[PDB]
Amino acid sequence: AADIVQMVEDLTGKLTALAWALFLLSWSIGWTLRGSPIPSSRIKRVGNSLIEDSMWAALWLALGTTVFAVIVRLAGIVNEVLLG
Amino acid sequence: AADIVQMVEDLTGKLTALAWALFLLSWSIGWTLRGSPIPSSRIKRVGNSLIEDSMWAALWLALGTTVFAVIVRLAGIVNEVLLG
Amino acid sequence: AADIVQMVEDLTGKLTALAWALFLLSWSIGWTLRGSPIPSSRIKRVGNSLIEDSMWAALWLALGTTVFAVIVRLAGIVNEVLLG
Ligand SMILES: CC(C)CCC[C@@H](C)CCC[C@H](C)CCC[C@@H](C)CCC[C@@H](C)CCOC[C@@H](COP(=O)(O)O)OC[C@@H](C)CCC[C@H](C)CCC[C@H](C)CCC[C@@H](C)CCCC(C)C
Ligand SMILES: CC(C)CCC[C@@H](C)CCC[C@H](C)CCC[C@@H](C)CCC[C@@H](C)CCOC[C@@H](COP(=O)(O)O)OC[C@@H](C)CCC[C@H](C)CCC[C@H](C)CCC[C@@H](C)CCCC(C)C
Ligand SMILES: CC(C)CCC[C@@H](C)CCC[C@H](C)CCC[C@H](C)CCC[C@@H](C)CO[C@@H](COCC[C@H](C)CCC[C@@H](C)CCC[C@@H](C)CCC[C@@H](C)CCCC(C)C)COP(=O)(O)O
Ligand SMILES: CC(C)CCC[C@@H](C)CCC[C@H](C)CCC[C@H](C)CCC[C@@H](C)CO[C@@H](COCC[C@H](C)CCC[C@@H](C)CCC[C@@H](C)CCC[C@@H](C)CCCC(C)C)COP(=O)(O)O
Ligand SMILES: CC(C)CCC[C@@H](C)CCC[C@H](C)CCC[C@H](C)CCC[C@@H](C)CO[C@@H](COCC[C@H](C)CCC[C@@H](C)CCC[C@@H](C)CCC[C@@H](C)CCCC(C)C)COP(=O)(O)O
Ligand SMILES: CC(C)CCC[C@@H](C)CCC[C@H](C)CCC[C@H](C)CCC[C@@H](C)CO[C@@H](COCC[C@H](C)CCC[C@@H](C)CCC[C@@H](C)CCC[C@@H](C)CCCC(C)C)COP(=O)(O)O
Repeated sequence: AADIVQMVEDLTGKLTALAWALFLLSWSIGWTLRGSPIPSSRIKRVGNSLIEDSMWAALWLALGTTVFAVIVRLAGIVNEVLLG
Repeated sequence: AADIVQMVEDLTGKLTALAWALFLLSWSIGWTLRGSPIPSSRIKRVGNSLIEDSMWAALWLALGTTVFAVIVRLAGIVNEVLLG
Repeated sequence: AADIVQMVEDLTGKLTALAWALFLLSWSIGWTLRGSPIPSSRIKRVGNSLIEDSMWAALWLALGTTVFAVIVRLAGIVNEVLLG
């Protein structure tokens, strides 16, 4: 009943730690591709996409941890509006 | 007679708690897939679908808790219209 | 659970060492192309792009190591703002 929620939360915590590690790894890979001697352009594009997505997701993770409470508040507001 | 309704409501409550936990887990999985070093596109698509469905359902759950009262009100209105 | 994070961090460390080495190599290649007897202009342009990207990435690597903590702080601030 509740142990299932507890184990789901533990899984989410471990996944979040791994996600921070992987985000840093992706940032490093992107900025390493961008500075290498290879003068290609496709690889610069790949590095840019990597670092940009890394920053984006790293921001949005904790923001989503907040987003769900925000959505609950919006549900409360619309319920109070429609039903007095 | 009434204990059956009570146990159904308890089941719904436990399920709702588990559902919030799983929604947060899905959000984390999606945003982890989106920021990983893998430069594939299918996986970015999967992550986008995950996070979008997560937000959608997280909104619609409590909204539905309201939706059923809204539907009852609509039934009352149409009954009052058709039968004076 | 945690050994996976540890090995990801070790991979990032090795990659960072290699990245510093490659940045120095790219700087050397660029400044060697720029001073060679060849009077072409396209090659001067290539050397300029190489040395500029090298300096840029060499700066941004450690800065990003800080950027992720900065983003976490911004997430904390916006969470505190939206939810009292
Ligand atoms: C990769 C990812 C998929 C996994 C990651 C995370 C993993 C690590 C966790 C694994 C999660 C697992 C697969 C799903 C959870 C199990 C569900 C069925 C819980 C239902 C809620 C549950 C707490 C209710 C408690 O039962 C009431 C008990 C009293 O117990 P108590 O008083 O505490 O002693 O009543 C006794 C019996 C005799 C009552 C019989 C009624 C019967 C049980 C009704 C069925 C309930 C419902 C119809 C099931 C539907 C749930 C699914 C739609 C959700 C599945 C999500 C899935 C995609 C992961
Ligand atoms: C090039 C680059 C791609 C690589 C560079 C770096 C490389 C060198 C590292 C390689 C990284 C590898 C490929 C991905 C990591 C593995 C993931 C699945 C970890 C999930 C998190 C994990 C710690 C949780 C721990 O499990 C809980 C255990 C208890 O264990 P314990 O208590 O410690 O004994 O529960 C027992 C079972 C029976 C529970 C069953 C539930 C089941 C496990 C749920 C699935 C979990 C989740 C849905 C997986 C989704 C994760 C992916 C979206 C992320 C992949 C990123 C990828 C692009 C690299
Ligand atoms: C697609 C990638 C995955 C390819 C990856 C390949 C890589 C893994 C292979 C490892 C290193 C390779 C040996 C690189 C070979 C580079 C060739 C000269 C091909 C040039 C590419 C074509 C399309 C040109 O398109 C780009 C223009 O630059 C010109 C490149 C410098 C301007 C040359 C340098 C100019 C002269 C001085 C070179 C001297 C010749 C030999 C003595 C040097 C060794 C030759 C050689 C053994 C090593 C090459 C070391 C590189 C870093 C200089 C932009 O083109 P664009 O932006 O698209 O418009
Ligand atoms: C479908 C997925 C489930 C596949 C998952 C596989 C994954 C679980 C396996 C783990 C890691 C793999 C070893 C990834 C291997 C990547 C190959 C180079 C295949 C490229 C994919 C094909 C279709 C290209 O399509 C995409 C273009 O990017 C180019 C990728 C970079 C631009 C390369 C990097 C370029 C050069 C510098 C690489 C240097 C070679 C070795 C020294 C590095 C190690 C090689 C290697 C051991 C690890 C690869 C680390 C990745 C993150 C860089 C877009 O293609 P598209 O968007 O579709 O148009
Ligand atoms: C499915 C719907 C029913 C979902 C409805 C949810 C809704 C009822 C909830 C109410 C408001 C929510 C709090 C929205 C949260 C938005 C998240 C950032 C998720 C982004 C969605 C993912 C898939 C991205 O996919 C789309 C790309 O845009 C990026 C969005 C802007 C570009 C961000 C804005 C960028 C930065 C500056 C935001 C700053 C962060 C906080 C300080 C702001 C508050 C955060 C927050 C509390 C409110 C969000 C206010 C929105 C209107 C900006 C296209 O993706 P696609 O077109 O598919 O390829
Ligand atoms: C695109 C590159 C990858 C090409 C790389 C080629 C390279 C790997 C080949 C190795 C060395 C070559 C033998 C270079 C040959 C240079 C030719 C004279 C072509 C001139 C280029 C055209 C477009 C002119 O455009 C540029 C103007 O300068 C004029 C060059 C000096 C001003 C000449 C020197 C003038 C007189 C005194 C030369 C005497 C002739 C022979 C006795 C000398 C040996 C000839 C020869 C065997 C070696 C050349 C040694 C170079 C470093 C001087 C700017 O033009 P721009 O800036 O664009 O407006």
